[PDB]
Amino acid sequence: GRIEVVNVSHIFHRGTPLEKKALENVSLVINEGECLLVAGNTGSGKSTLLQIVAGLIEPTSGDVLYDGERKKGYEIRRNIGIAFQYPEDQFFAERVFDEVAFAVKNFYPDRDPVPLVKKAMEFVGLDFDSFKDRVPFFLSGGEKRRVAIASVIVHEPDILILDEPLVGLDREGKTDLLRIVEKWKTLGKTVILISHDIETVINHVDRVVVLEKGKKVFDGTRMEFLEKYDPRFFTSKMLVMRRLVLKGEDPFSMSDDELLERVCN
Amino acid sequence: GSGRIVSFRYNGDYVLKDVNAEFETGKIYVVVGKNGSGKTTLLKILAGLLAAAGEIFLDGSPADPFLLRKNVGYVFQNPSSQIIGATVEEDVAFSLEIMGLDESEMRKRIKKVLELVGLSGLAAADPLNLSGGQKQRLAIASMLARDTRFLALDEPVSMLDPPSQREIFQVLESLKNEGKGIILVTHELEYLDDMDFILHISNGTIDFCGSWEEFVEREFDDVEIPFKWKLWKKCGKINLWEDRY
Ligand SMILES: Nc1ncnc2c1ncn2[C@@H]1O[C@H](COP(=O)(O)OP(=O)(O)O)[C@@H](O)[C@H]1O
Ligand SMILES: Nc1ncnc2c1ncn2[C@@H]1O[C@H](COP(=O)(O)OP(=O)(O)O)[C@@H](O)[C@H]1O
Repeated sequence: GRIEVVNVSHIFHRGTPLEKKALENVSLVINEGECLLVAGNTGSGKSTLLQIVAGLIEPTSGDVLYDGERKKGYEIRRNIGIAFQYPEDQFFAERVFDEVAFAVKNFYPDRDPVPLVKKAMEFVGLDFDSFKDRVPFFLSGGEKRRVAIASVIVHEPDILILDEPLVGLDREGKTDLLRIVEKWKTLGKTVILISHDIETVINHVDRVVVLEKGKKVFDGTRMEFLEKYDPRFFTSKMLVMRRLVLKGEDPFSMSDDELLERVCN
Repeated sequence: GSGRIVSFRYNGDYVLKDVNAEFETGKIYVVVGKNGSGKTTLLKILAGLLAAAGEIFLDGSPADPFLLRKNVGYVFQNPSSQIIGATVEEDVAFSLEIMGLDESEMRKRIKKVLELVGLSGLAAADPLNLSGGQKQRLAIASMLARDTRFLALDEPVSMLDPPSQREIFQVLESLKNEGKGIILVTHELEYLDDMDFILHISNGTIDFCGSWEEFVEREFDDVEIPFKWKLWKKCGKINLWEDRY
């Protein structure tokens, strides 16, 4: 339910000339029901960090505490669903059903997976009869992203990780997918988002952590982020939100049009 | 050199009907329109990867798909389905072998083109083991090396970090300043500061081609107006990406 990362670092291929320090001594806390944004450039270690938290990687150093205590891979993975940034790294099945039903047949092998898959697919807005037999390879990116999500929330985990789920989507498809996120956290479950699209994602999170070259260079709330973080490369919309914040207003939960009438007046 | 440049059905219905458009070197064109409106189809036609029915000119002369592939560089939406090579430098060198051959120049050229996209140092790498965003940089590199006058880019930087996105767009902004025609569809209009015309696709045709100013005033409801443009309308052209320093 609650996650604590304590000074973990990570090395790929120690000793050998292709040695890569992915992470360096990073620590943070994710409370239960928290909604966290993990930002930072490509190669900052975002994907690796959340893989370690999900129990797919054994950190070279440090530990991660789950409700206070260390655990092993298997225990972590039952309660932590992670959707990769490239959904073809998840796919292995020739039907959507088999792709989704996997975690059930791996964790709860006696449960009839049918009505489980049926509602996980429904949760993400995929008609069951329309999609259960479709070949994942030939889905649209938006459809692939939905299947990837349904296949990791199907075993009802308490934590959901989405590594860059809005890449290659429309303003439509992005909106409809954040709608799925809001649902998740209405069930009181925690969800971590890795994203570069801060101005769109920030209205849906509580805290913002920023990685850089393996190190955590920011941790704080979204209000703190706007007001404290280096705004040198904020988008135009982020600069307006920041303005409003510095005038003691609440730019979140406010339209783009409403944002604009309150500036440059 | 200078340069200047309809209907289409796949196999069932007509997706593009009565398309009137014009592109010149030295300008940047952005094609907008909702999903399945025809943007990708329209760009392939320009590239010569789709054969369309109608009248297409290249410097006055009629233009067959072929002649288009001669003069229009392309980047797919999915950069994987574009490259075949053992190494990174092999996928690039592919595009220049008609170019004289000549080698001391290729190795000097490929050098240049990898630098632009940020793949310098990975010349010997294996494309099958590159990341998605890396493949995109490679797709752009094998296209830039053909040295065409027109570049067609269908969402070329969708999986790059914001700084790399700006760096690519800025490369495109300097190619335009050197007599390239850039036709581009993108969701990352935030990071593109310089551009000439926006084309809106609706109902299987182009119902708009003008400035971003004219586009804002338009108020289309099928597409999003970039937040940056409304800010420009209200506050002025401030905070340009060149002036962040
Ligand atoms: N299996 C691996 N072997 C060698 N280097 C790796 C491996 N996995 C990741 N890396 C390196 O770790 C760094 C961080 O990558 P990643 O964790 O994907 O962060 P991000 O997703 O933010 O780019 C990158 O520079 C990458 O080259
Ligand atoms: N290979 C294909 N075969 C049949 N129809 C296609 C193919 N590719 C695209 N279409 C159709 O053409 C229309 C527009 O395609 P496209 O240019 O990809 O849309 P967009 O401009 O949104 O990318 C869509 O309605 C789609 O159904």
